[PDB]
Formats: sequence, C-alpha cells, structure tokens
Amino acid sequence: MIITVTLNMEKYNFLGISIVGQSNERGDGGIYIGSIMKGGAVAADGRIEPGDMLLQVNDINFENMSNDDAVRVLRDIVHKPGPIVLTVAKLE
Repeated sequence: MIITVTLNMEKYNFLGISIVGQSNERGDGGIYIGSIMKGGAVAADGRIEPGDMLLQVNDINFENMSNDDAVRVLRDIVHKPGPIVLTVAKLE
C-alpha cells in the first residue's frame, strides 16, 4: 500500500519524525520512519506510522540515499516555501 499525504505545515510547523536506515547498494530497502513526535505535521495527519518506508517528498526520492543525506534534505525541503507532499510504502 502506497499512501501520499499533503502535510499541513501552516498549522503544525515541523515534520516531527525520526528516520532510520537506508537502501543497500543494490537498491533494496530504503529509509523508514523510526518515530513520530506528537504535535508535528506527520502526527497530525494520522495515516503514517512507525516502520513505514519513506519513498518521496515532493519531487525528491529517498531510496538510494544515505540517512545522513536524507536528514539534510528533509531539513532543506521543510525550510522552502510551498506544499510538502509525502509518499510512503505502508509496513504490512
């Protein structure tokens, strides 16, 4: 199941997630939601859970990217004006 969420940044301010992991060199796996902080935009939306794989934010793809780089990119994205649209693969 893939779910794409448009976050309400105007109301909730900050993403409020932690992320764990990264894709292997072959391209399997990716970056997962480790935790979701109460009071942030991701918590507000309600549909994303811990263990979901973070696939894309706006036009930026999170497979085949280091966790270091992902943390940096997520900061950069949230600081830019405009919508934040997050797509995840749901953990079974």
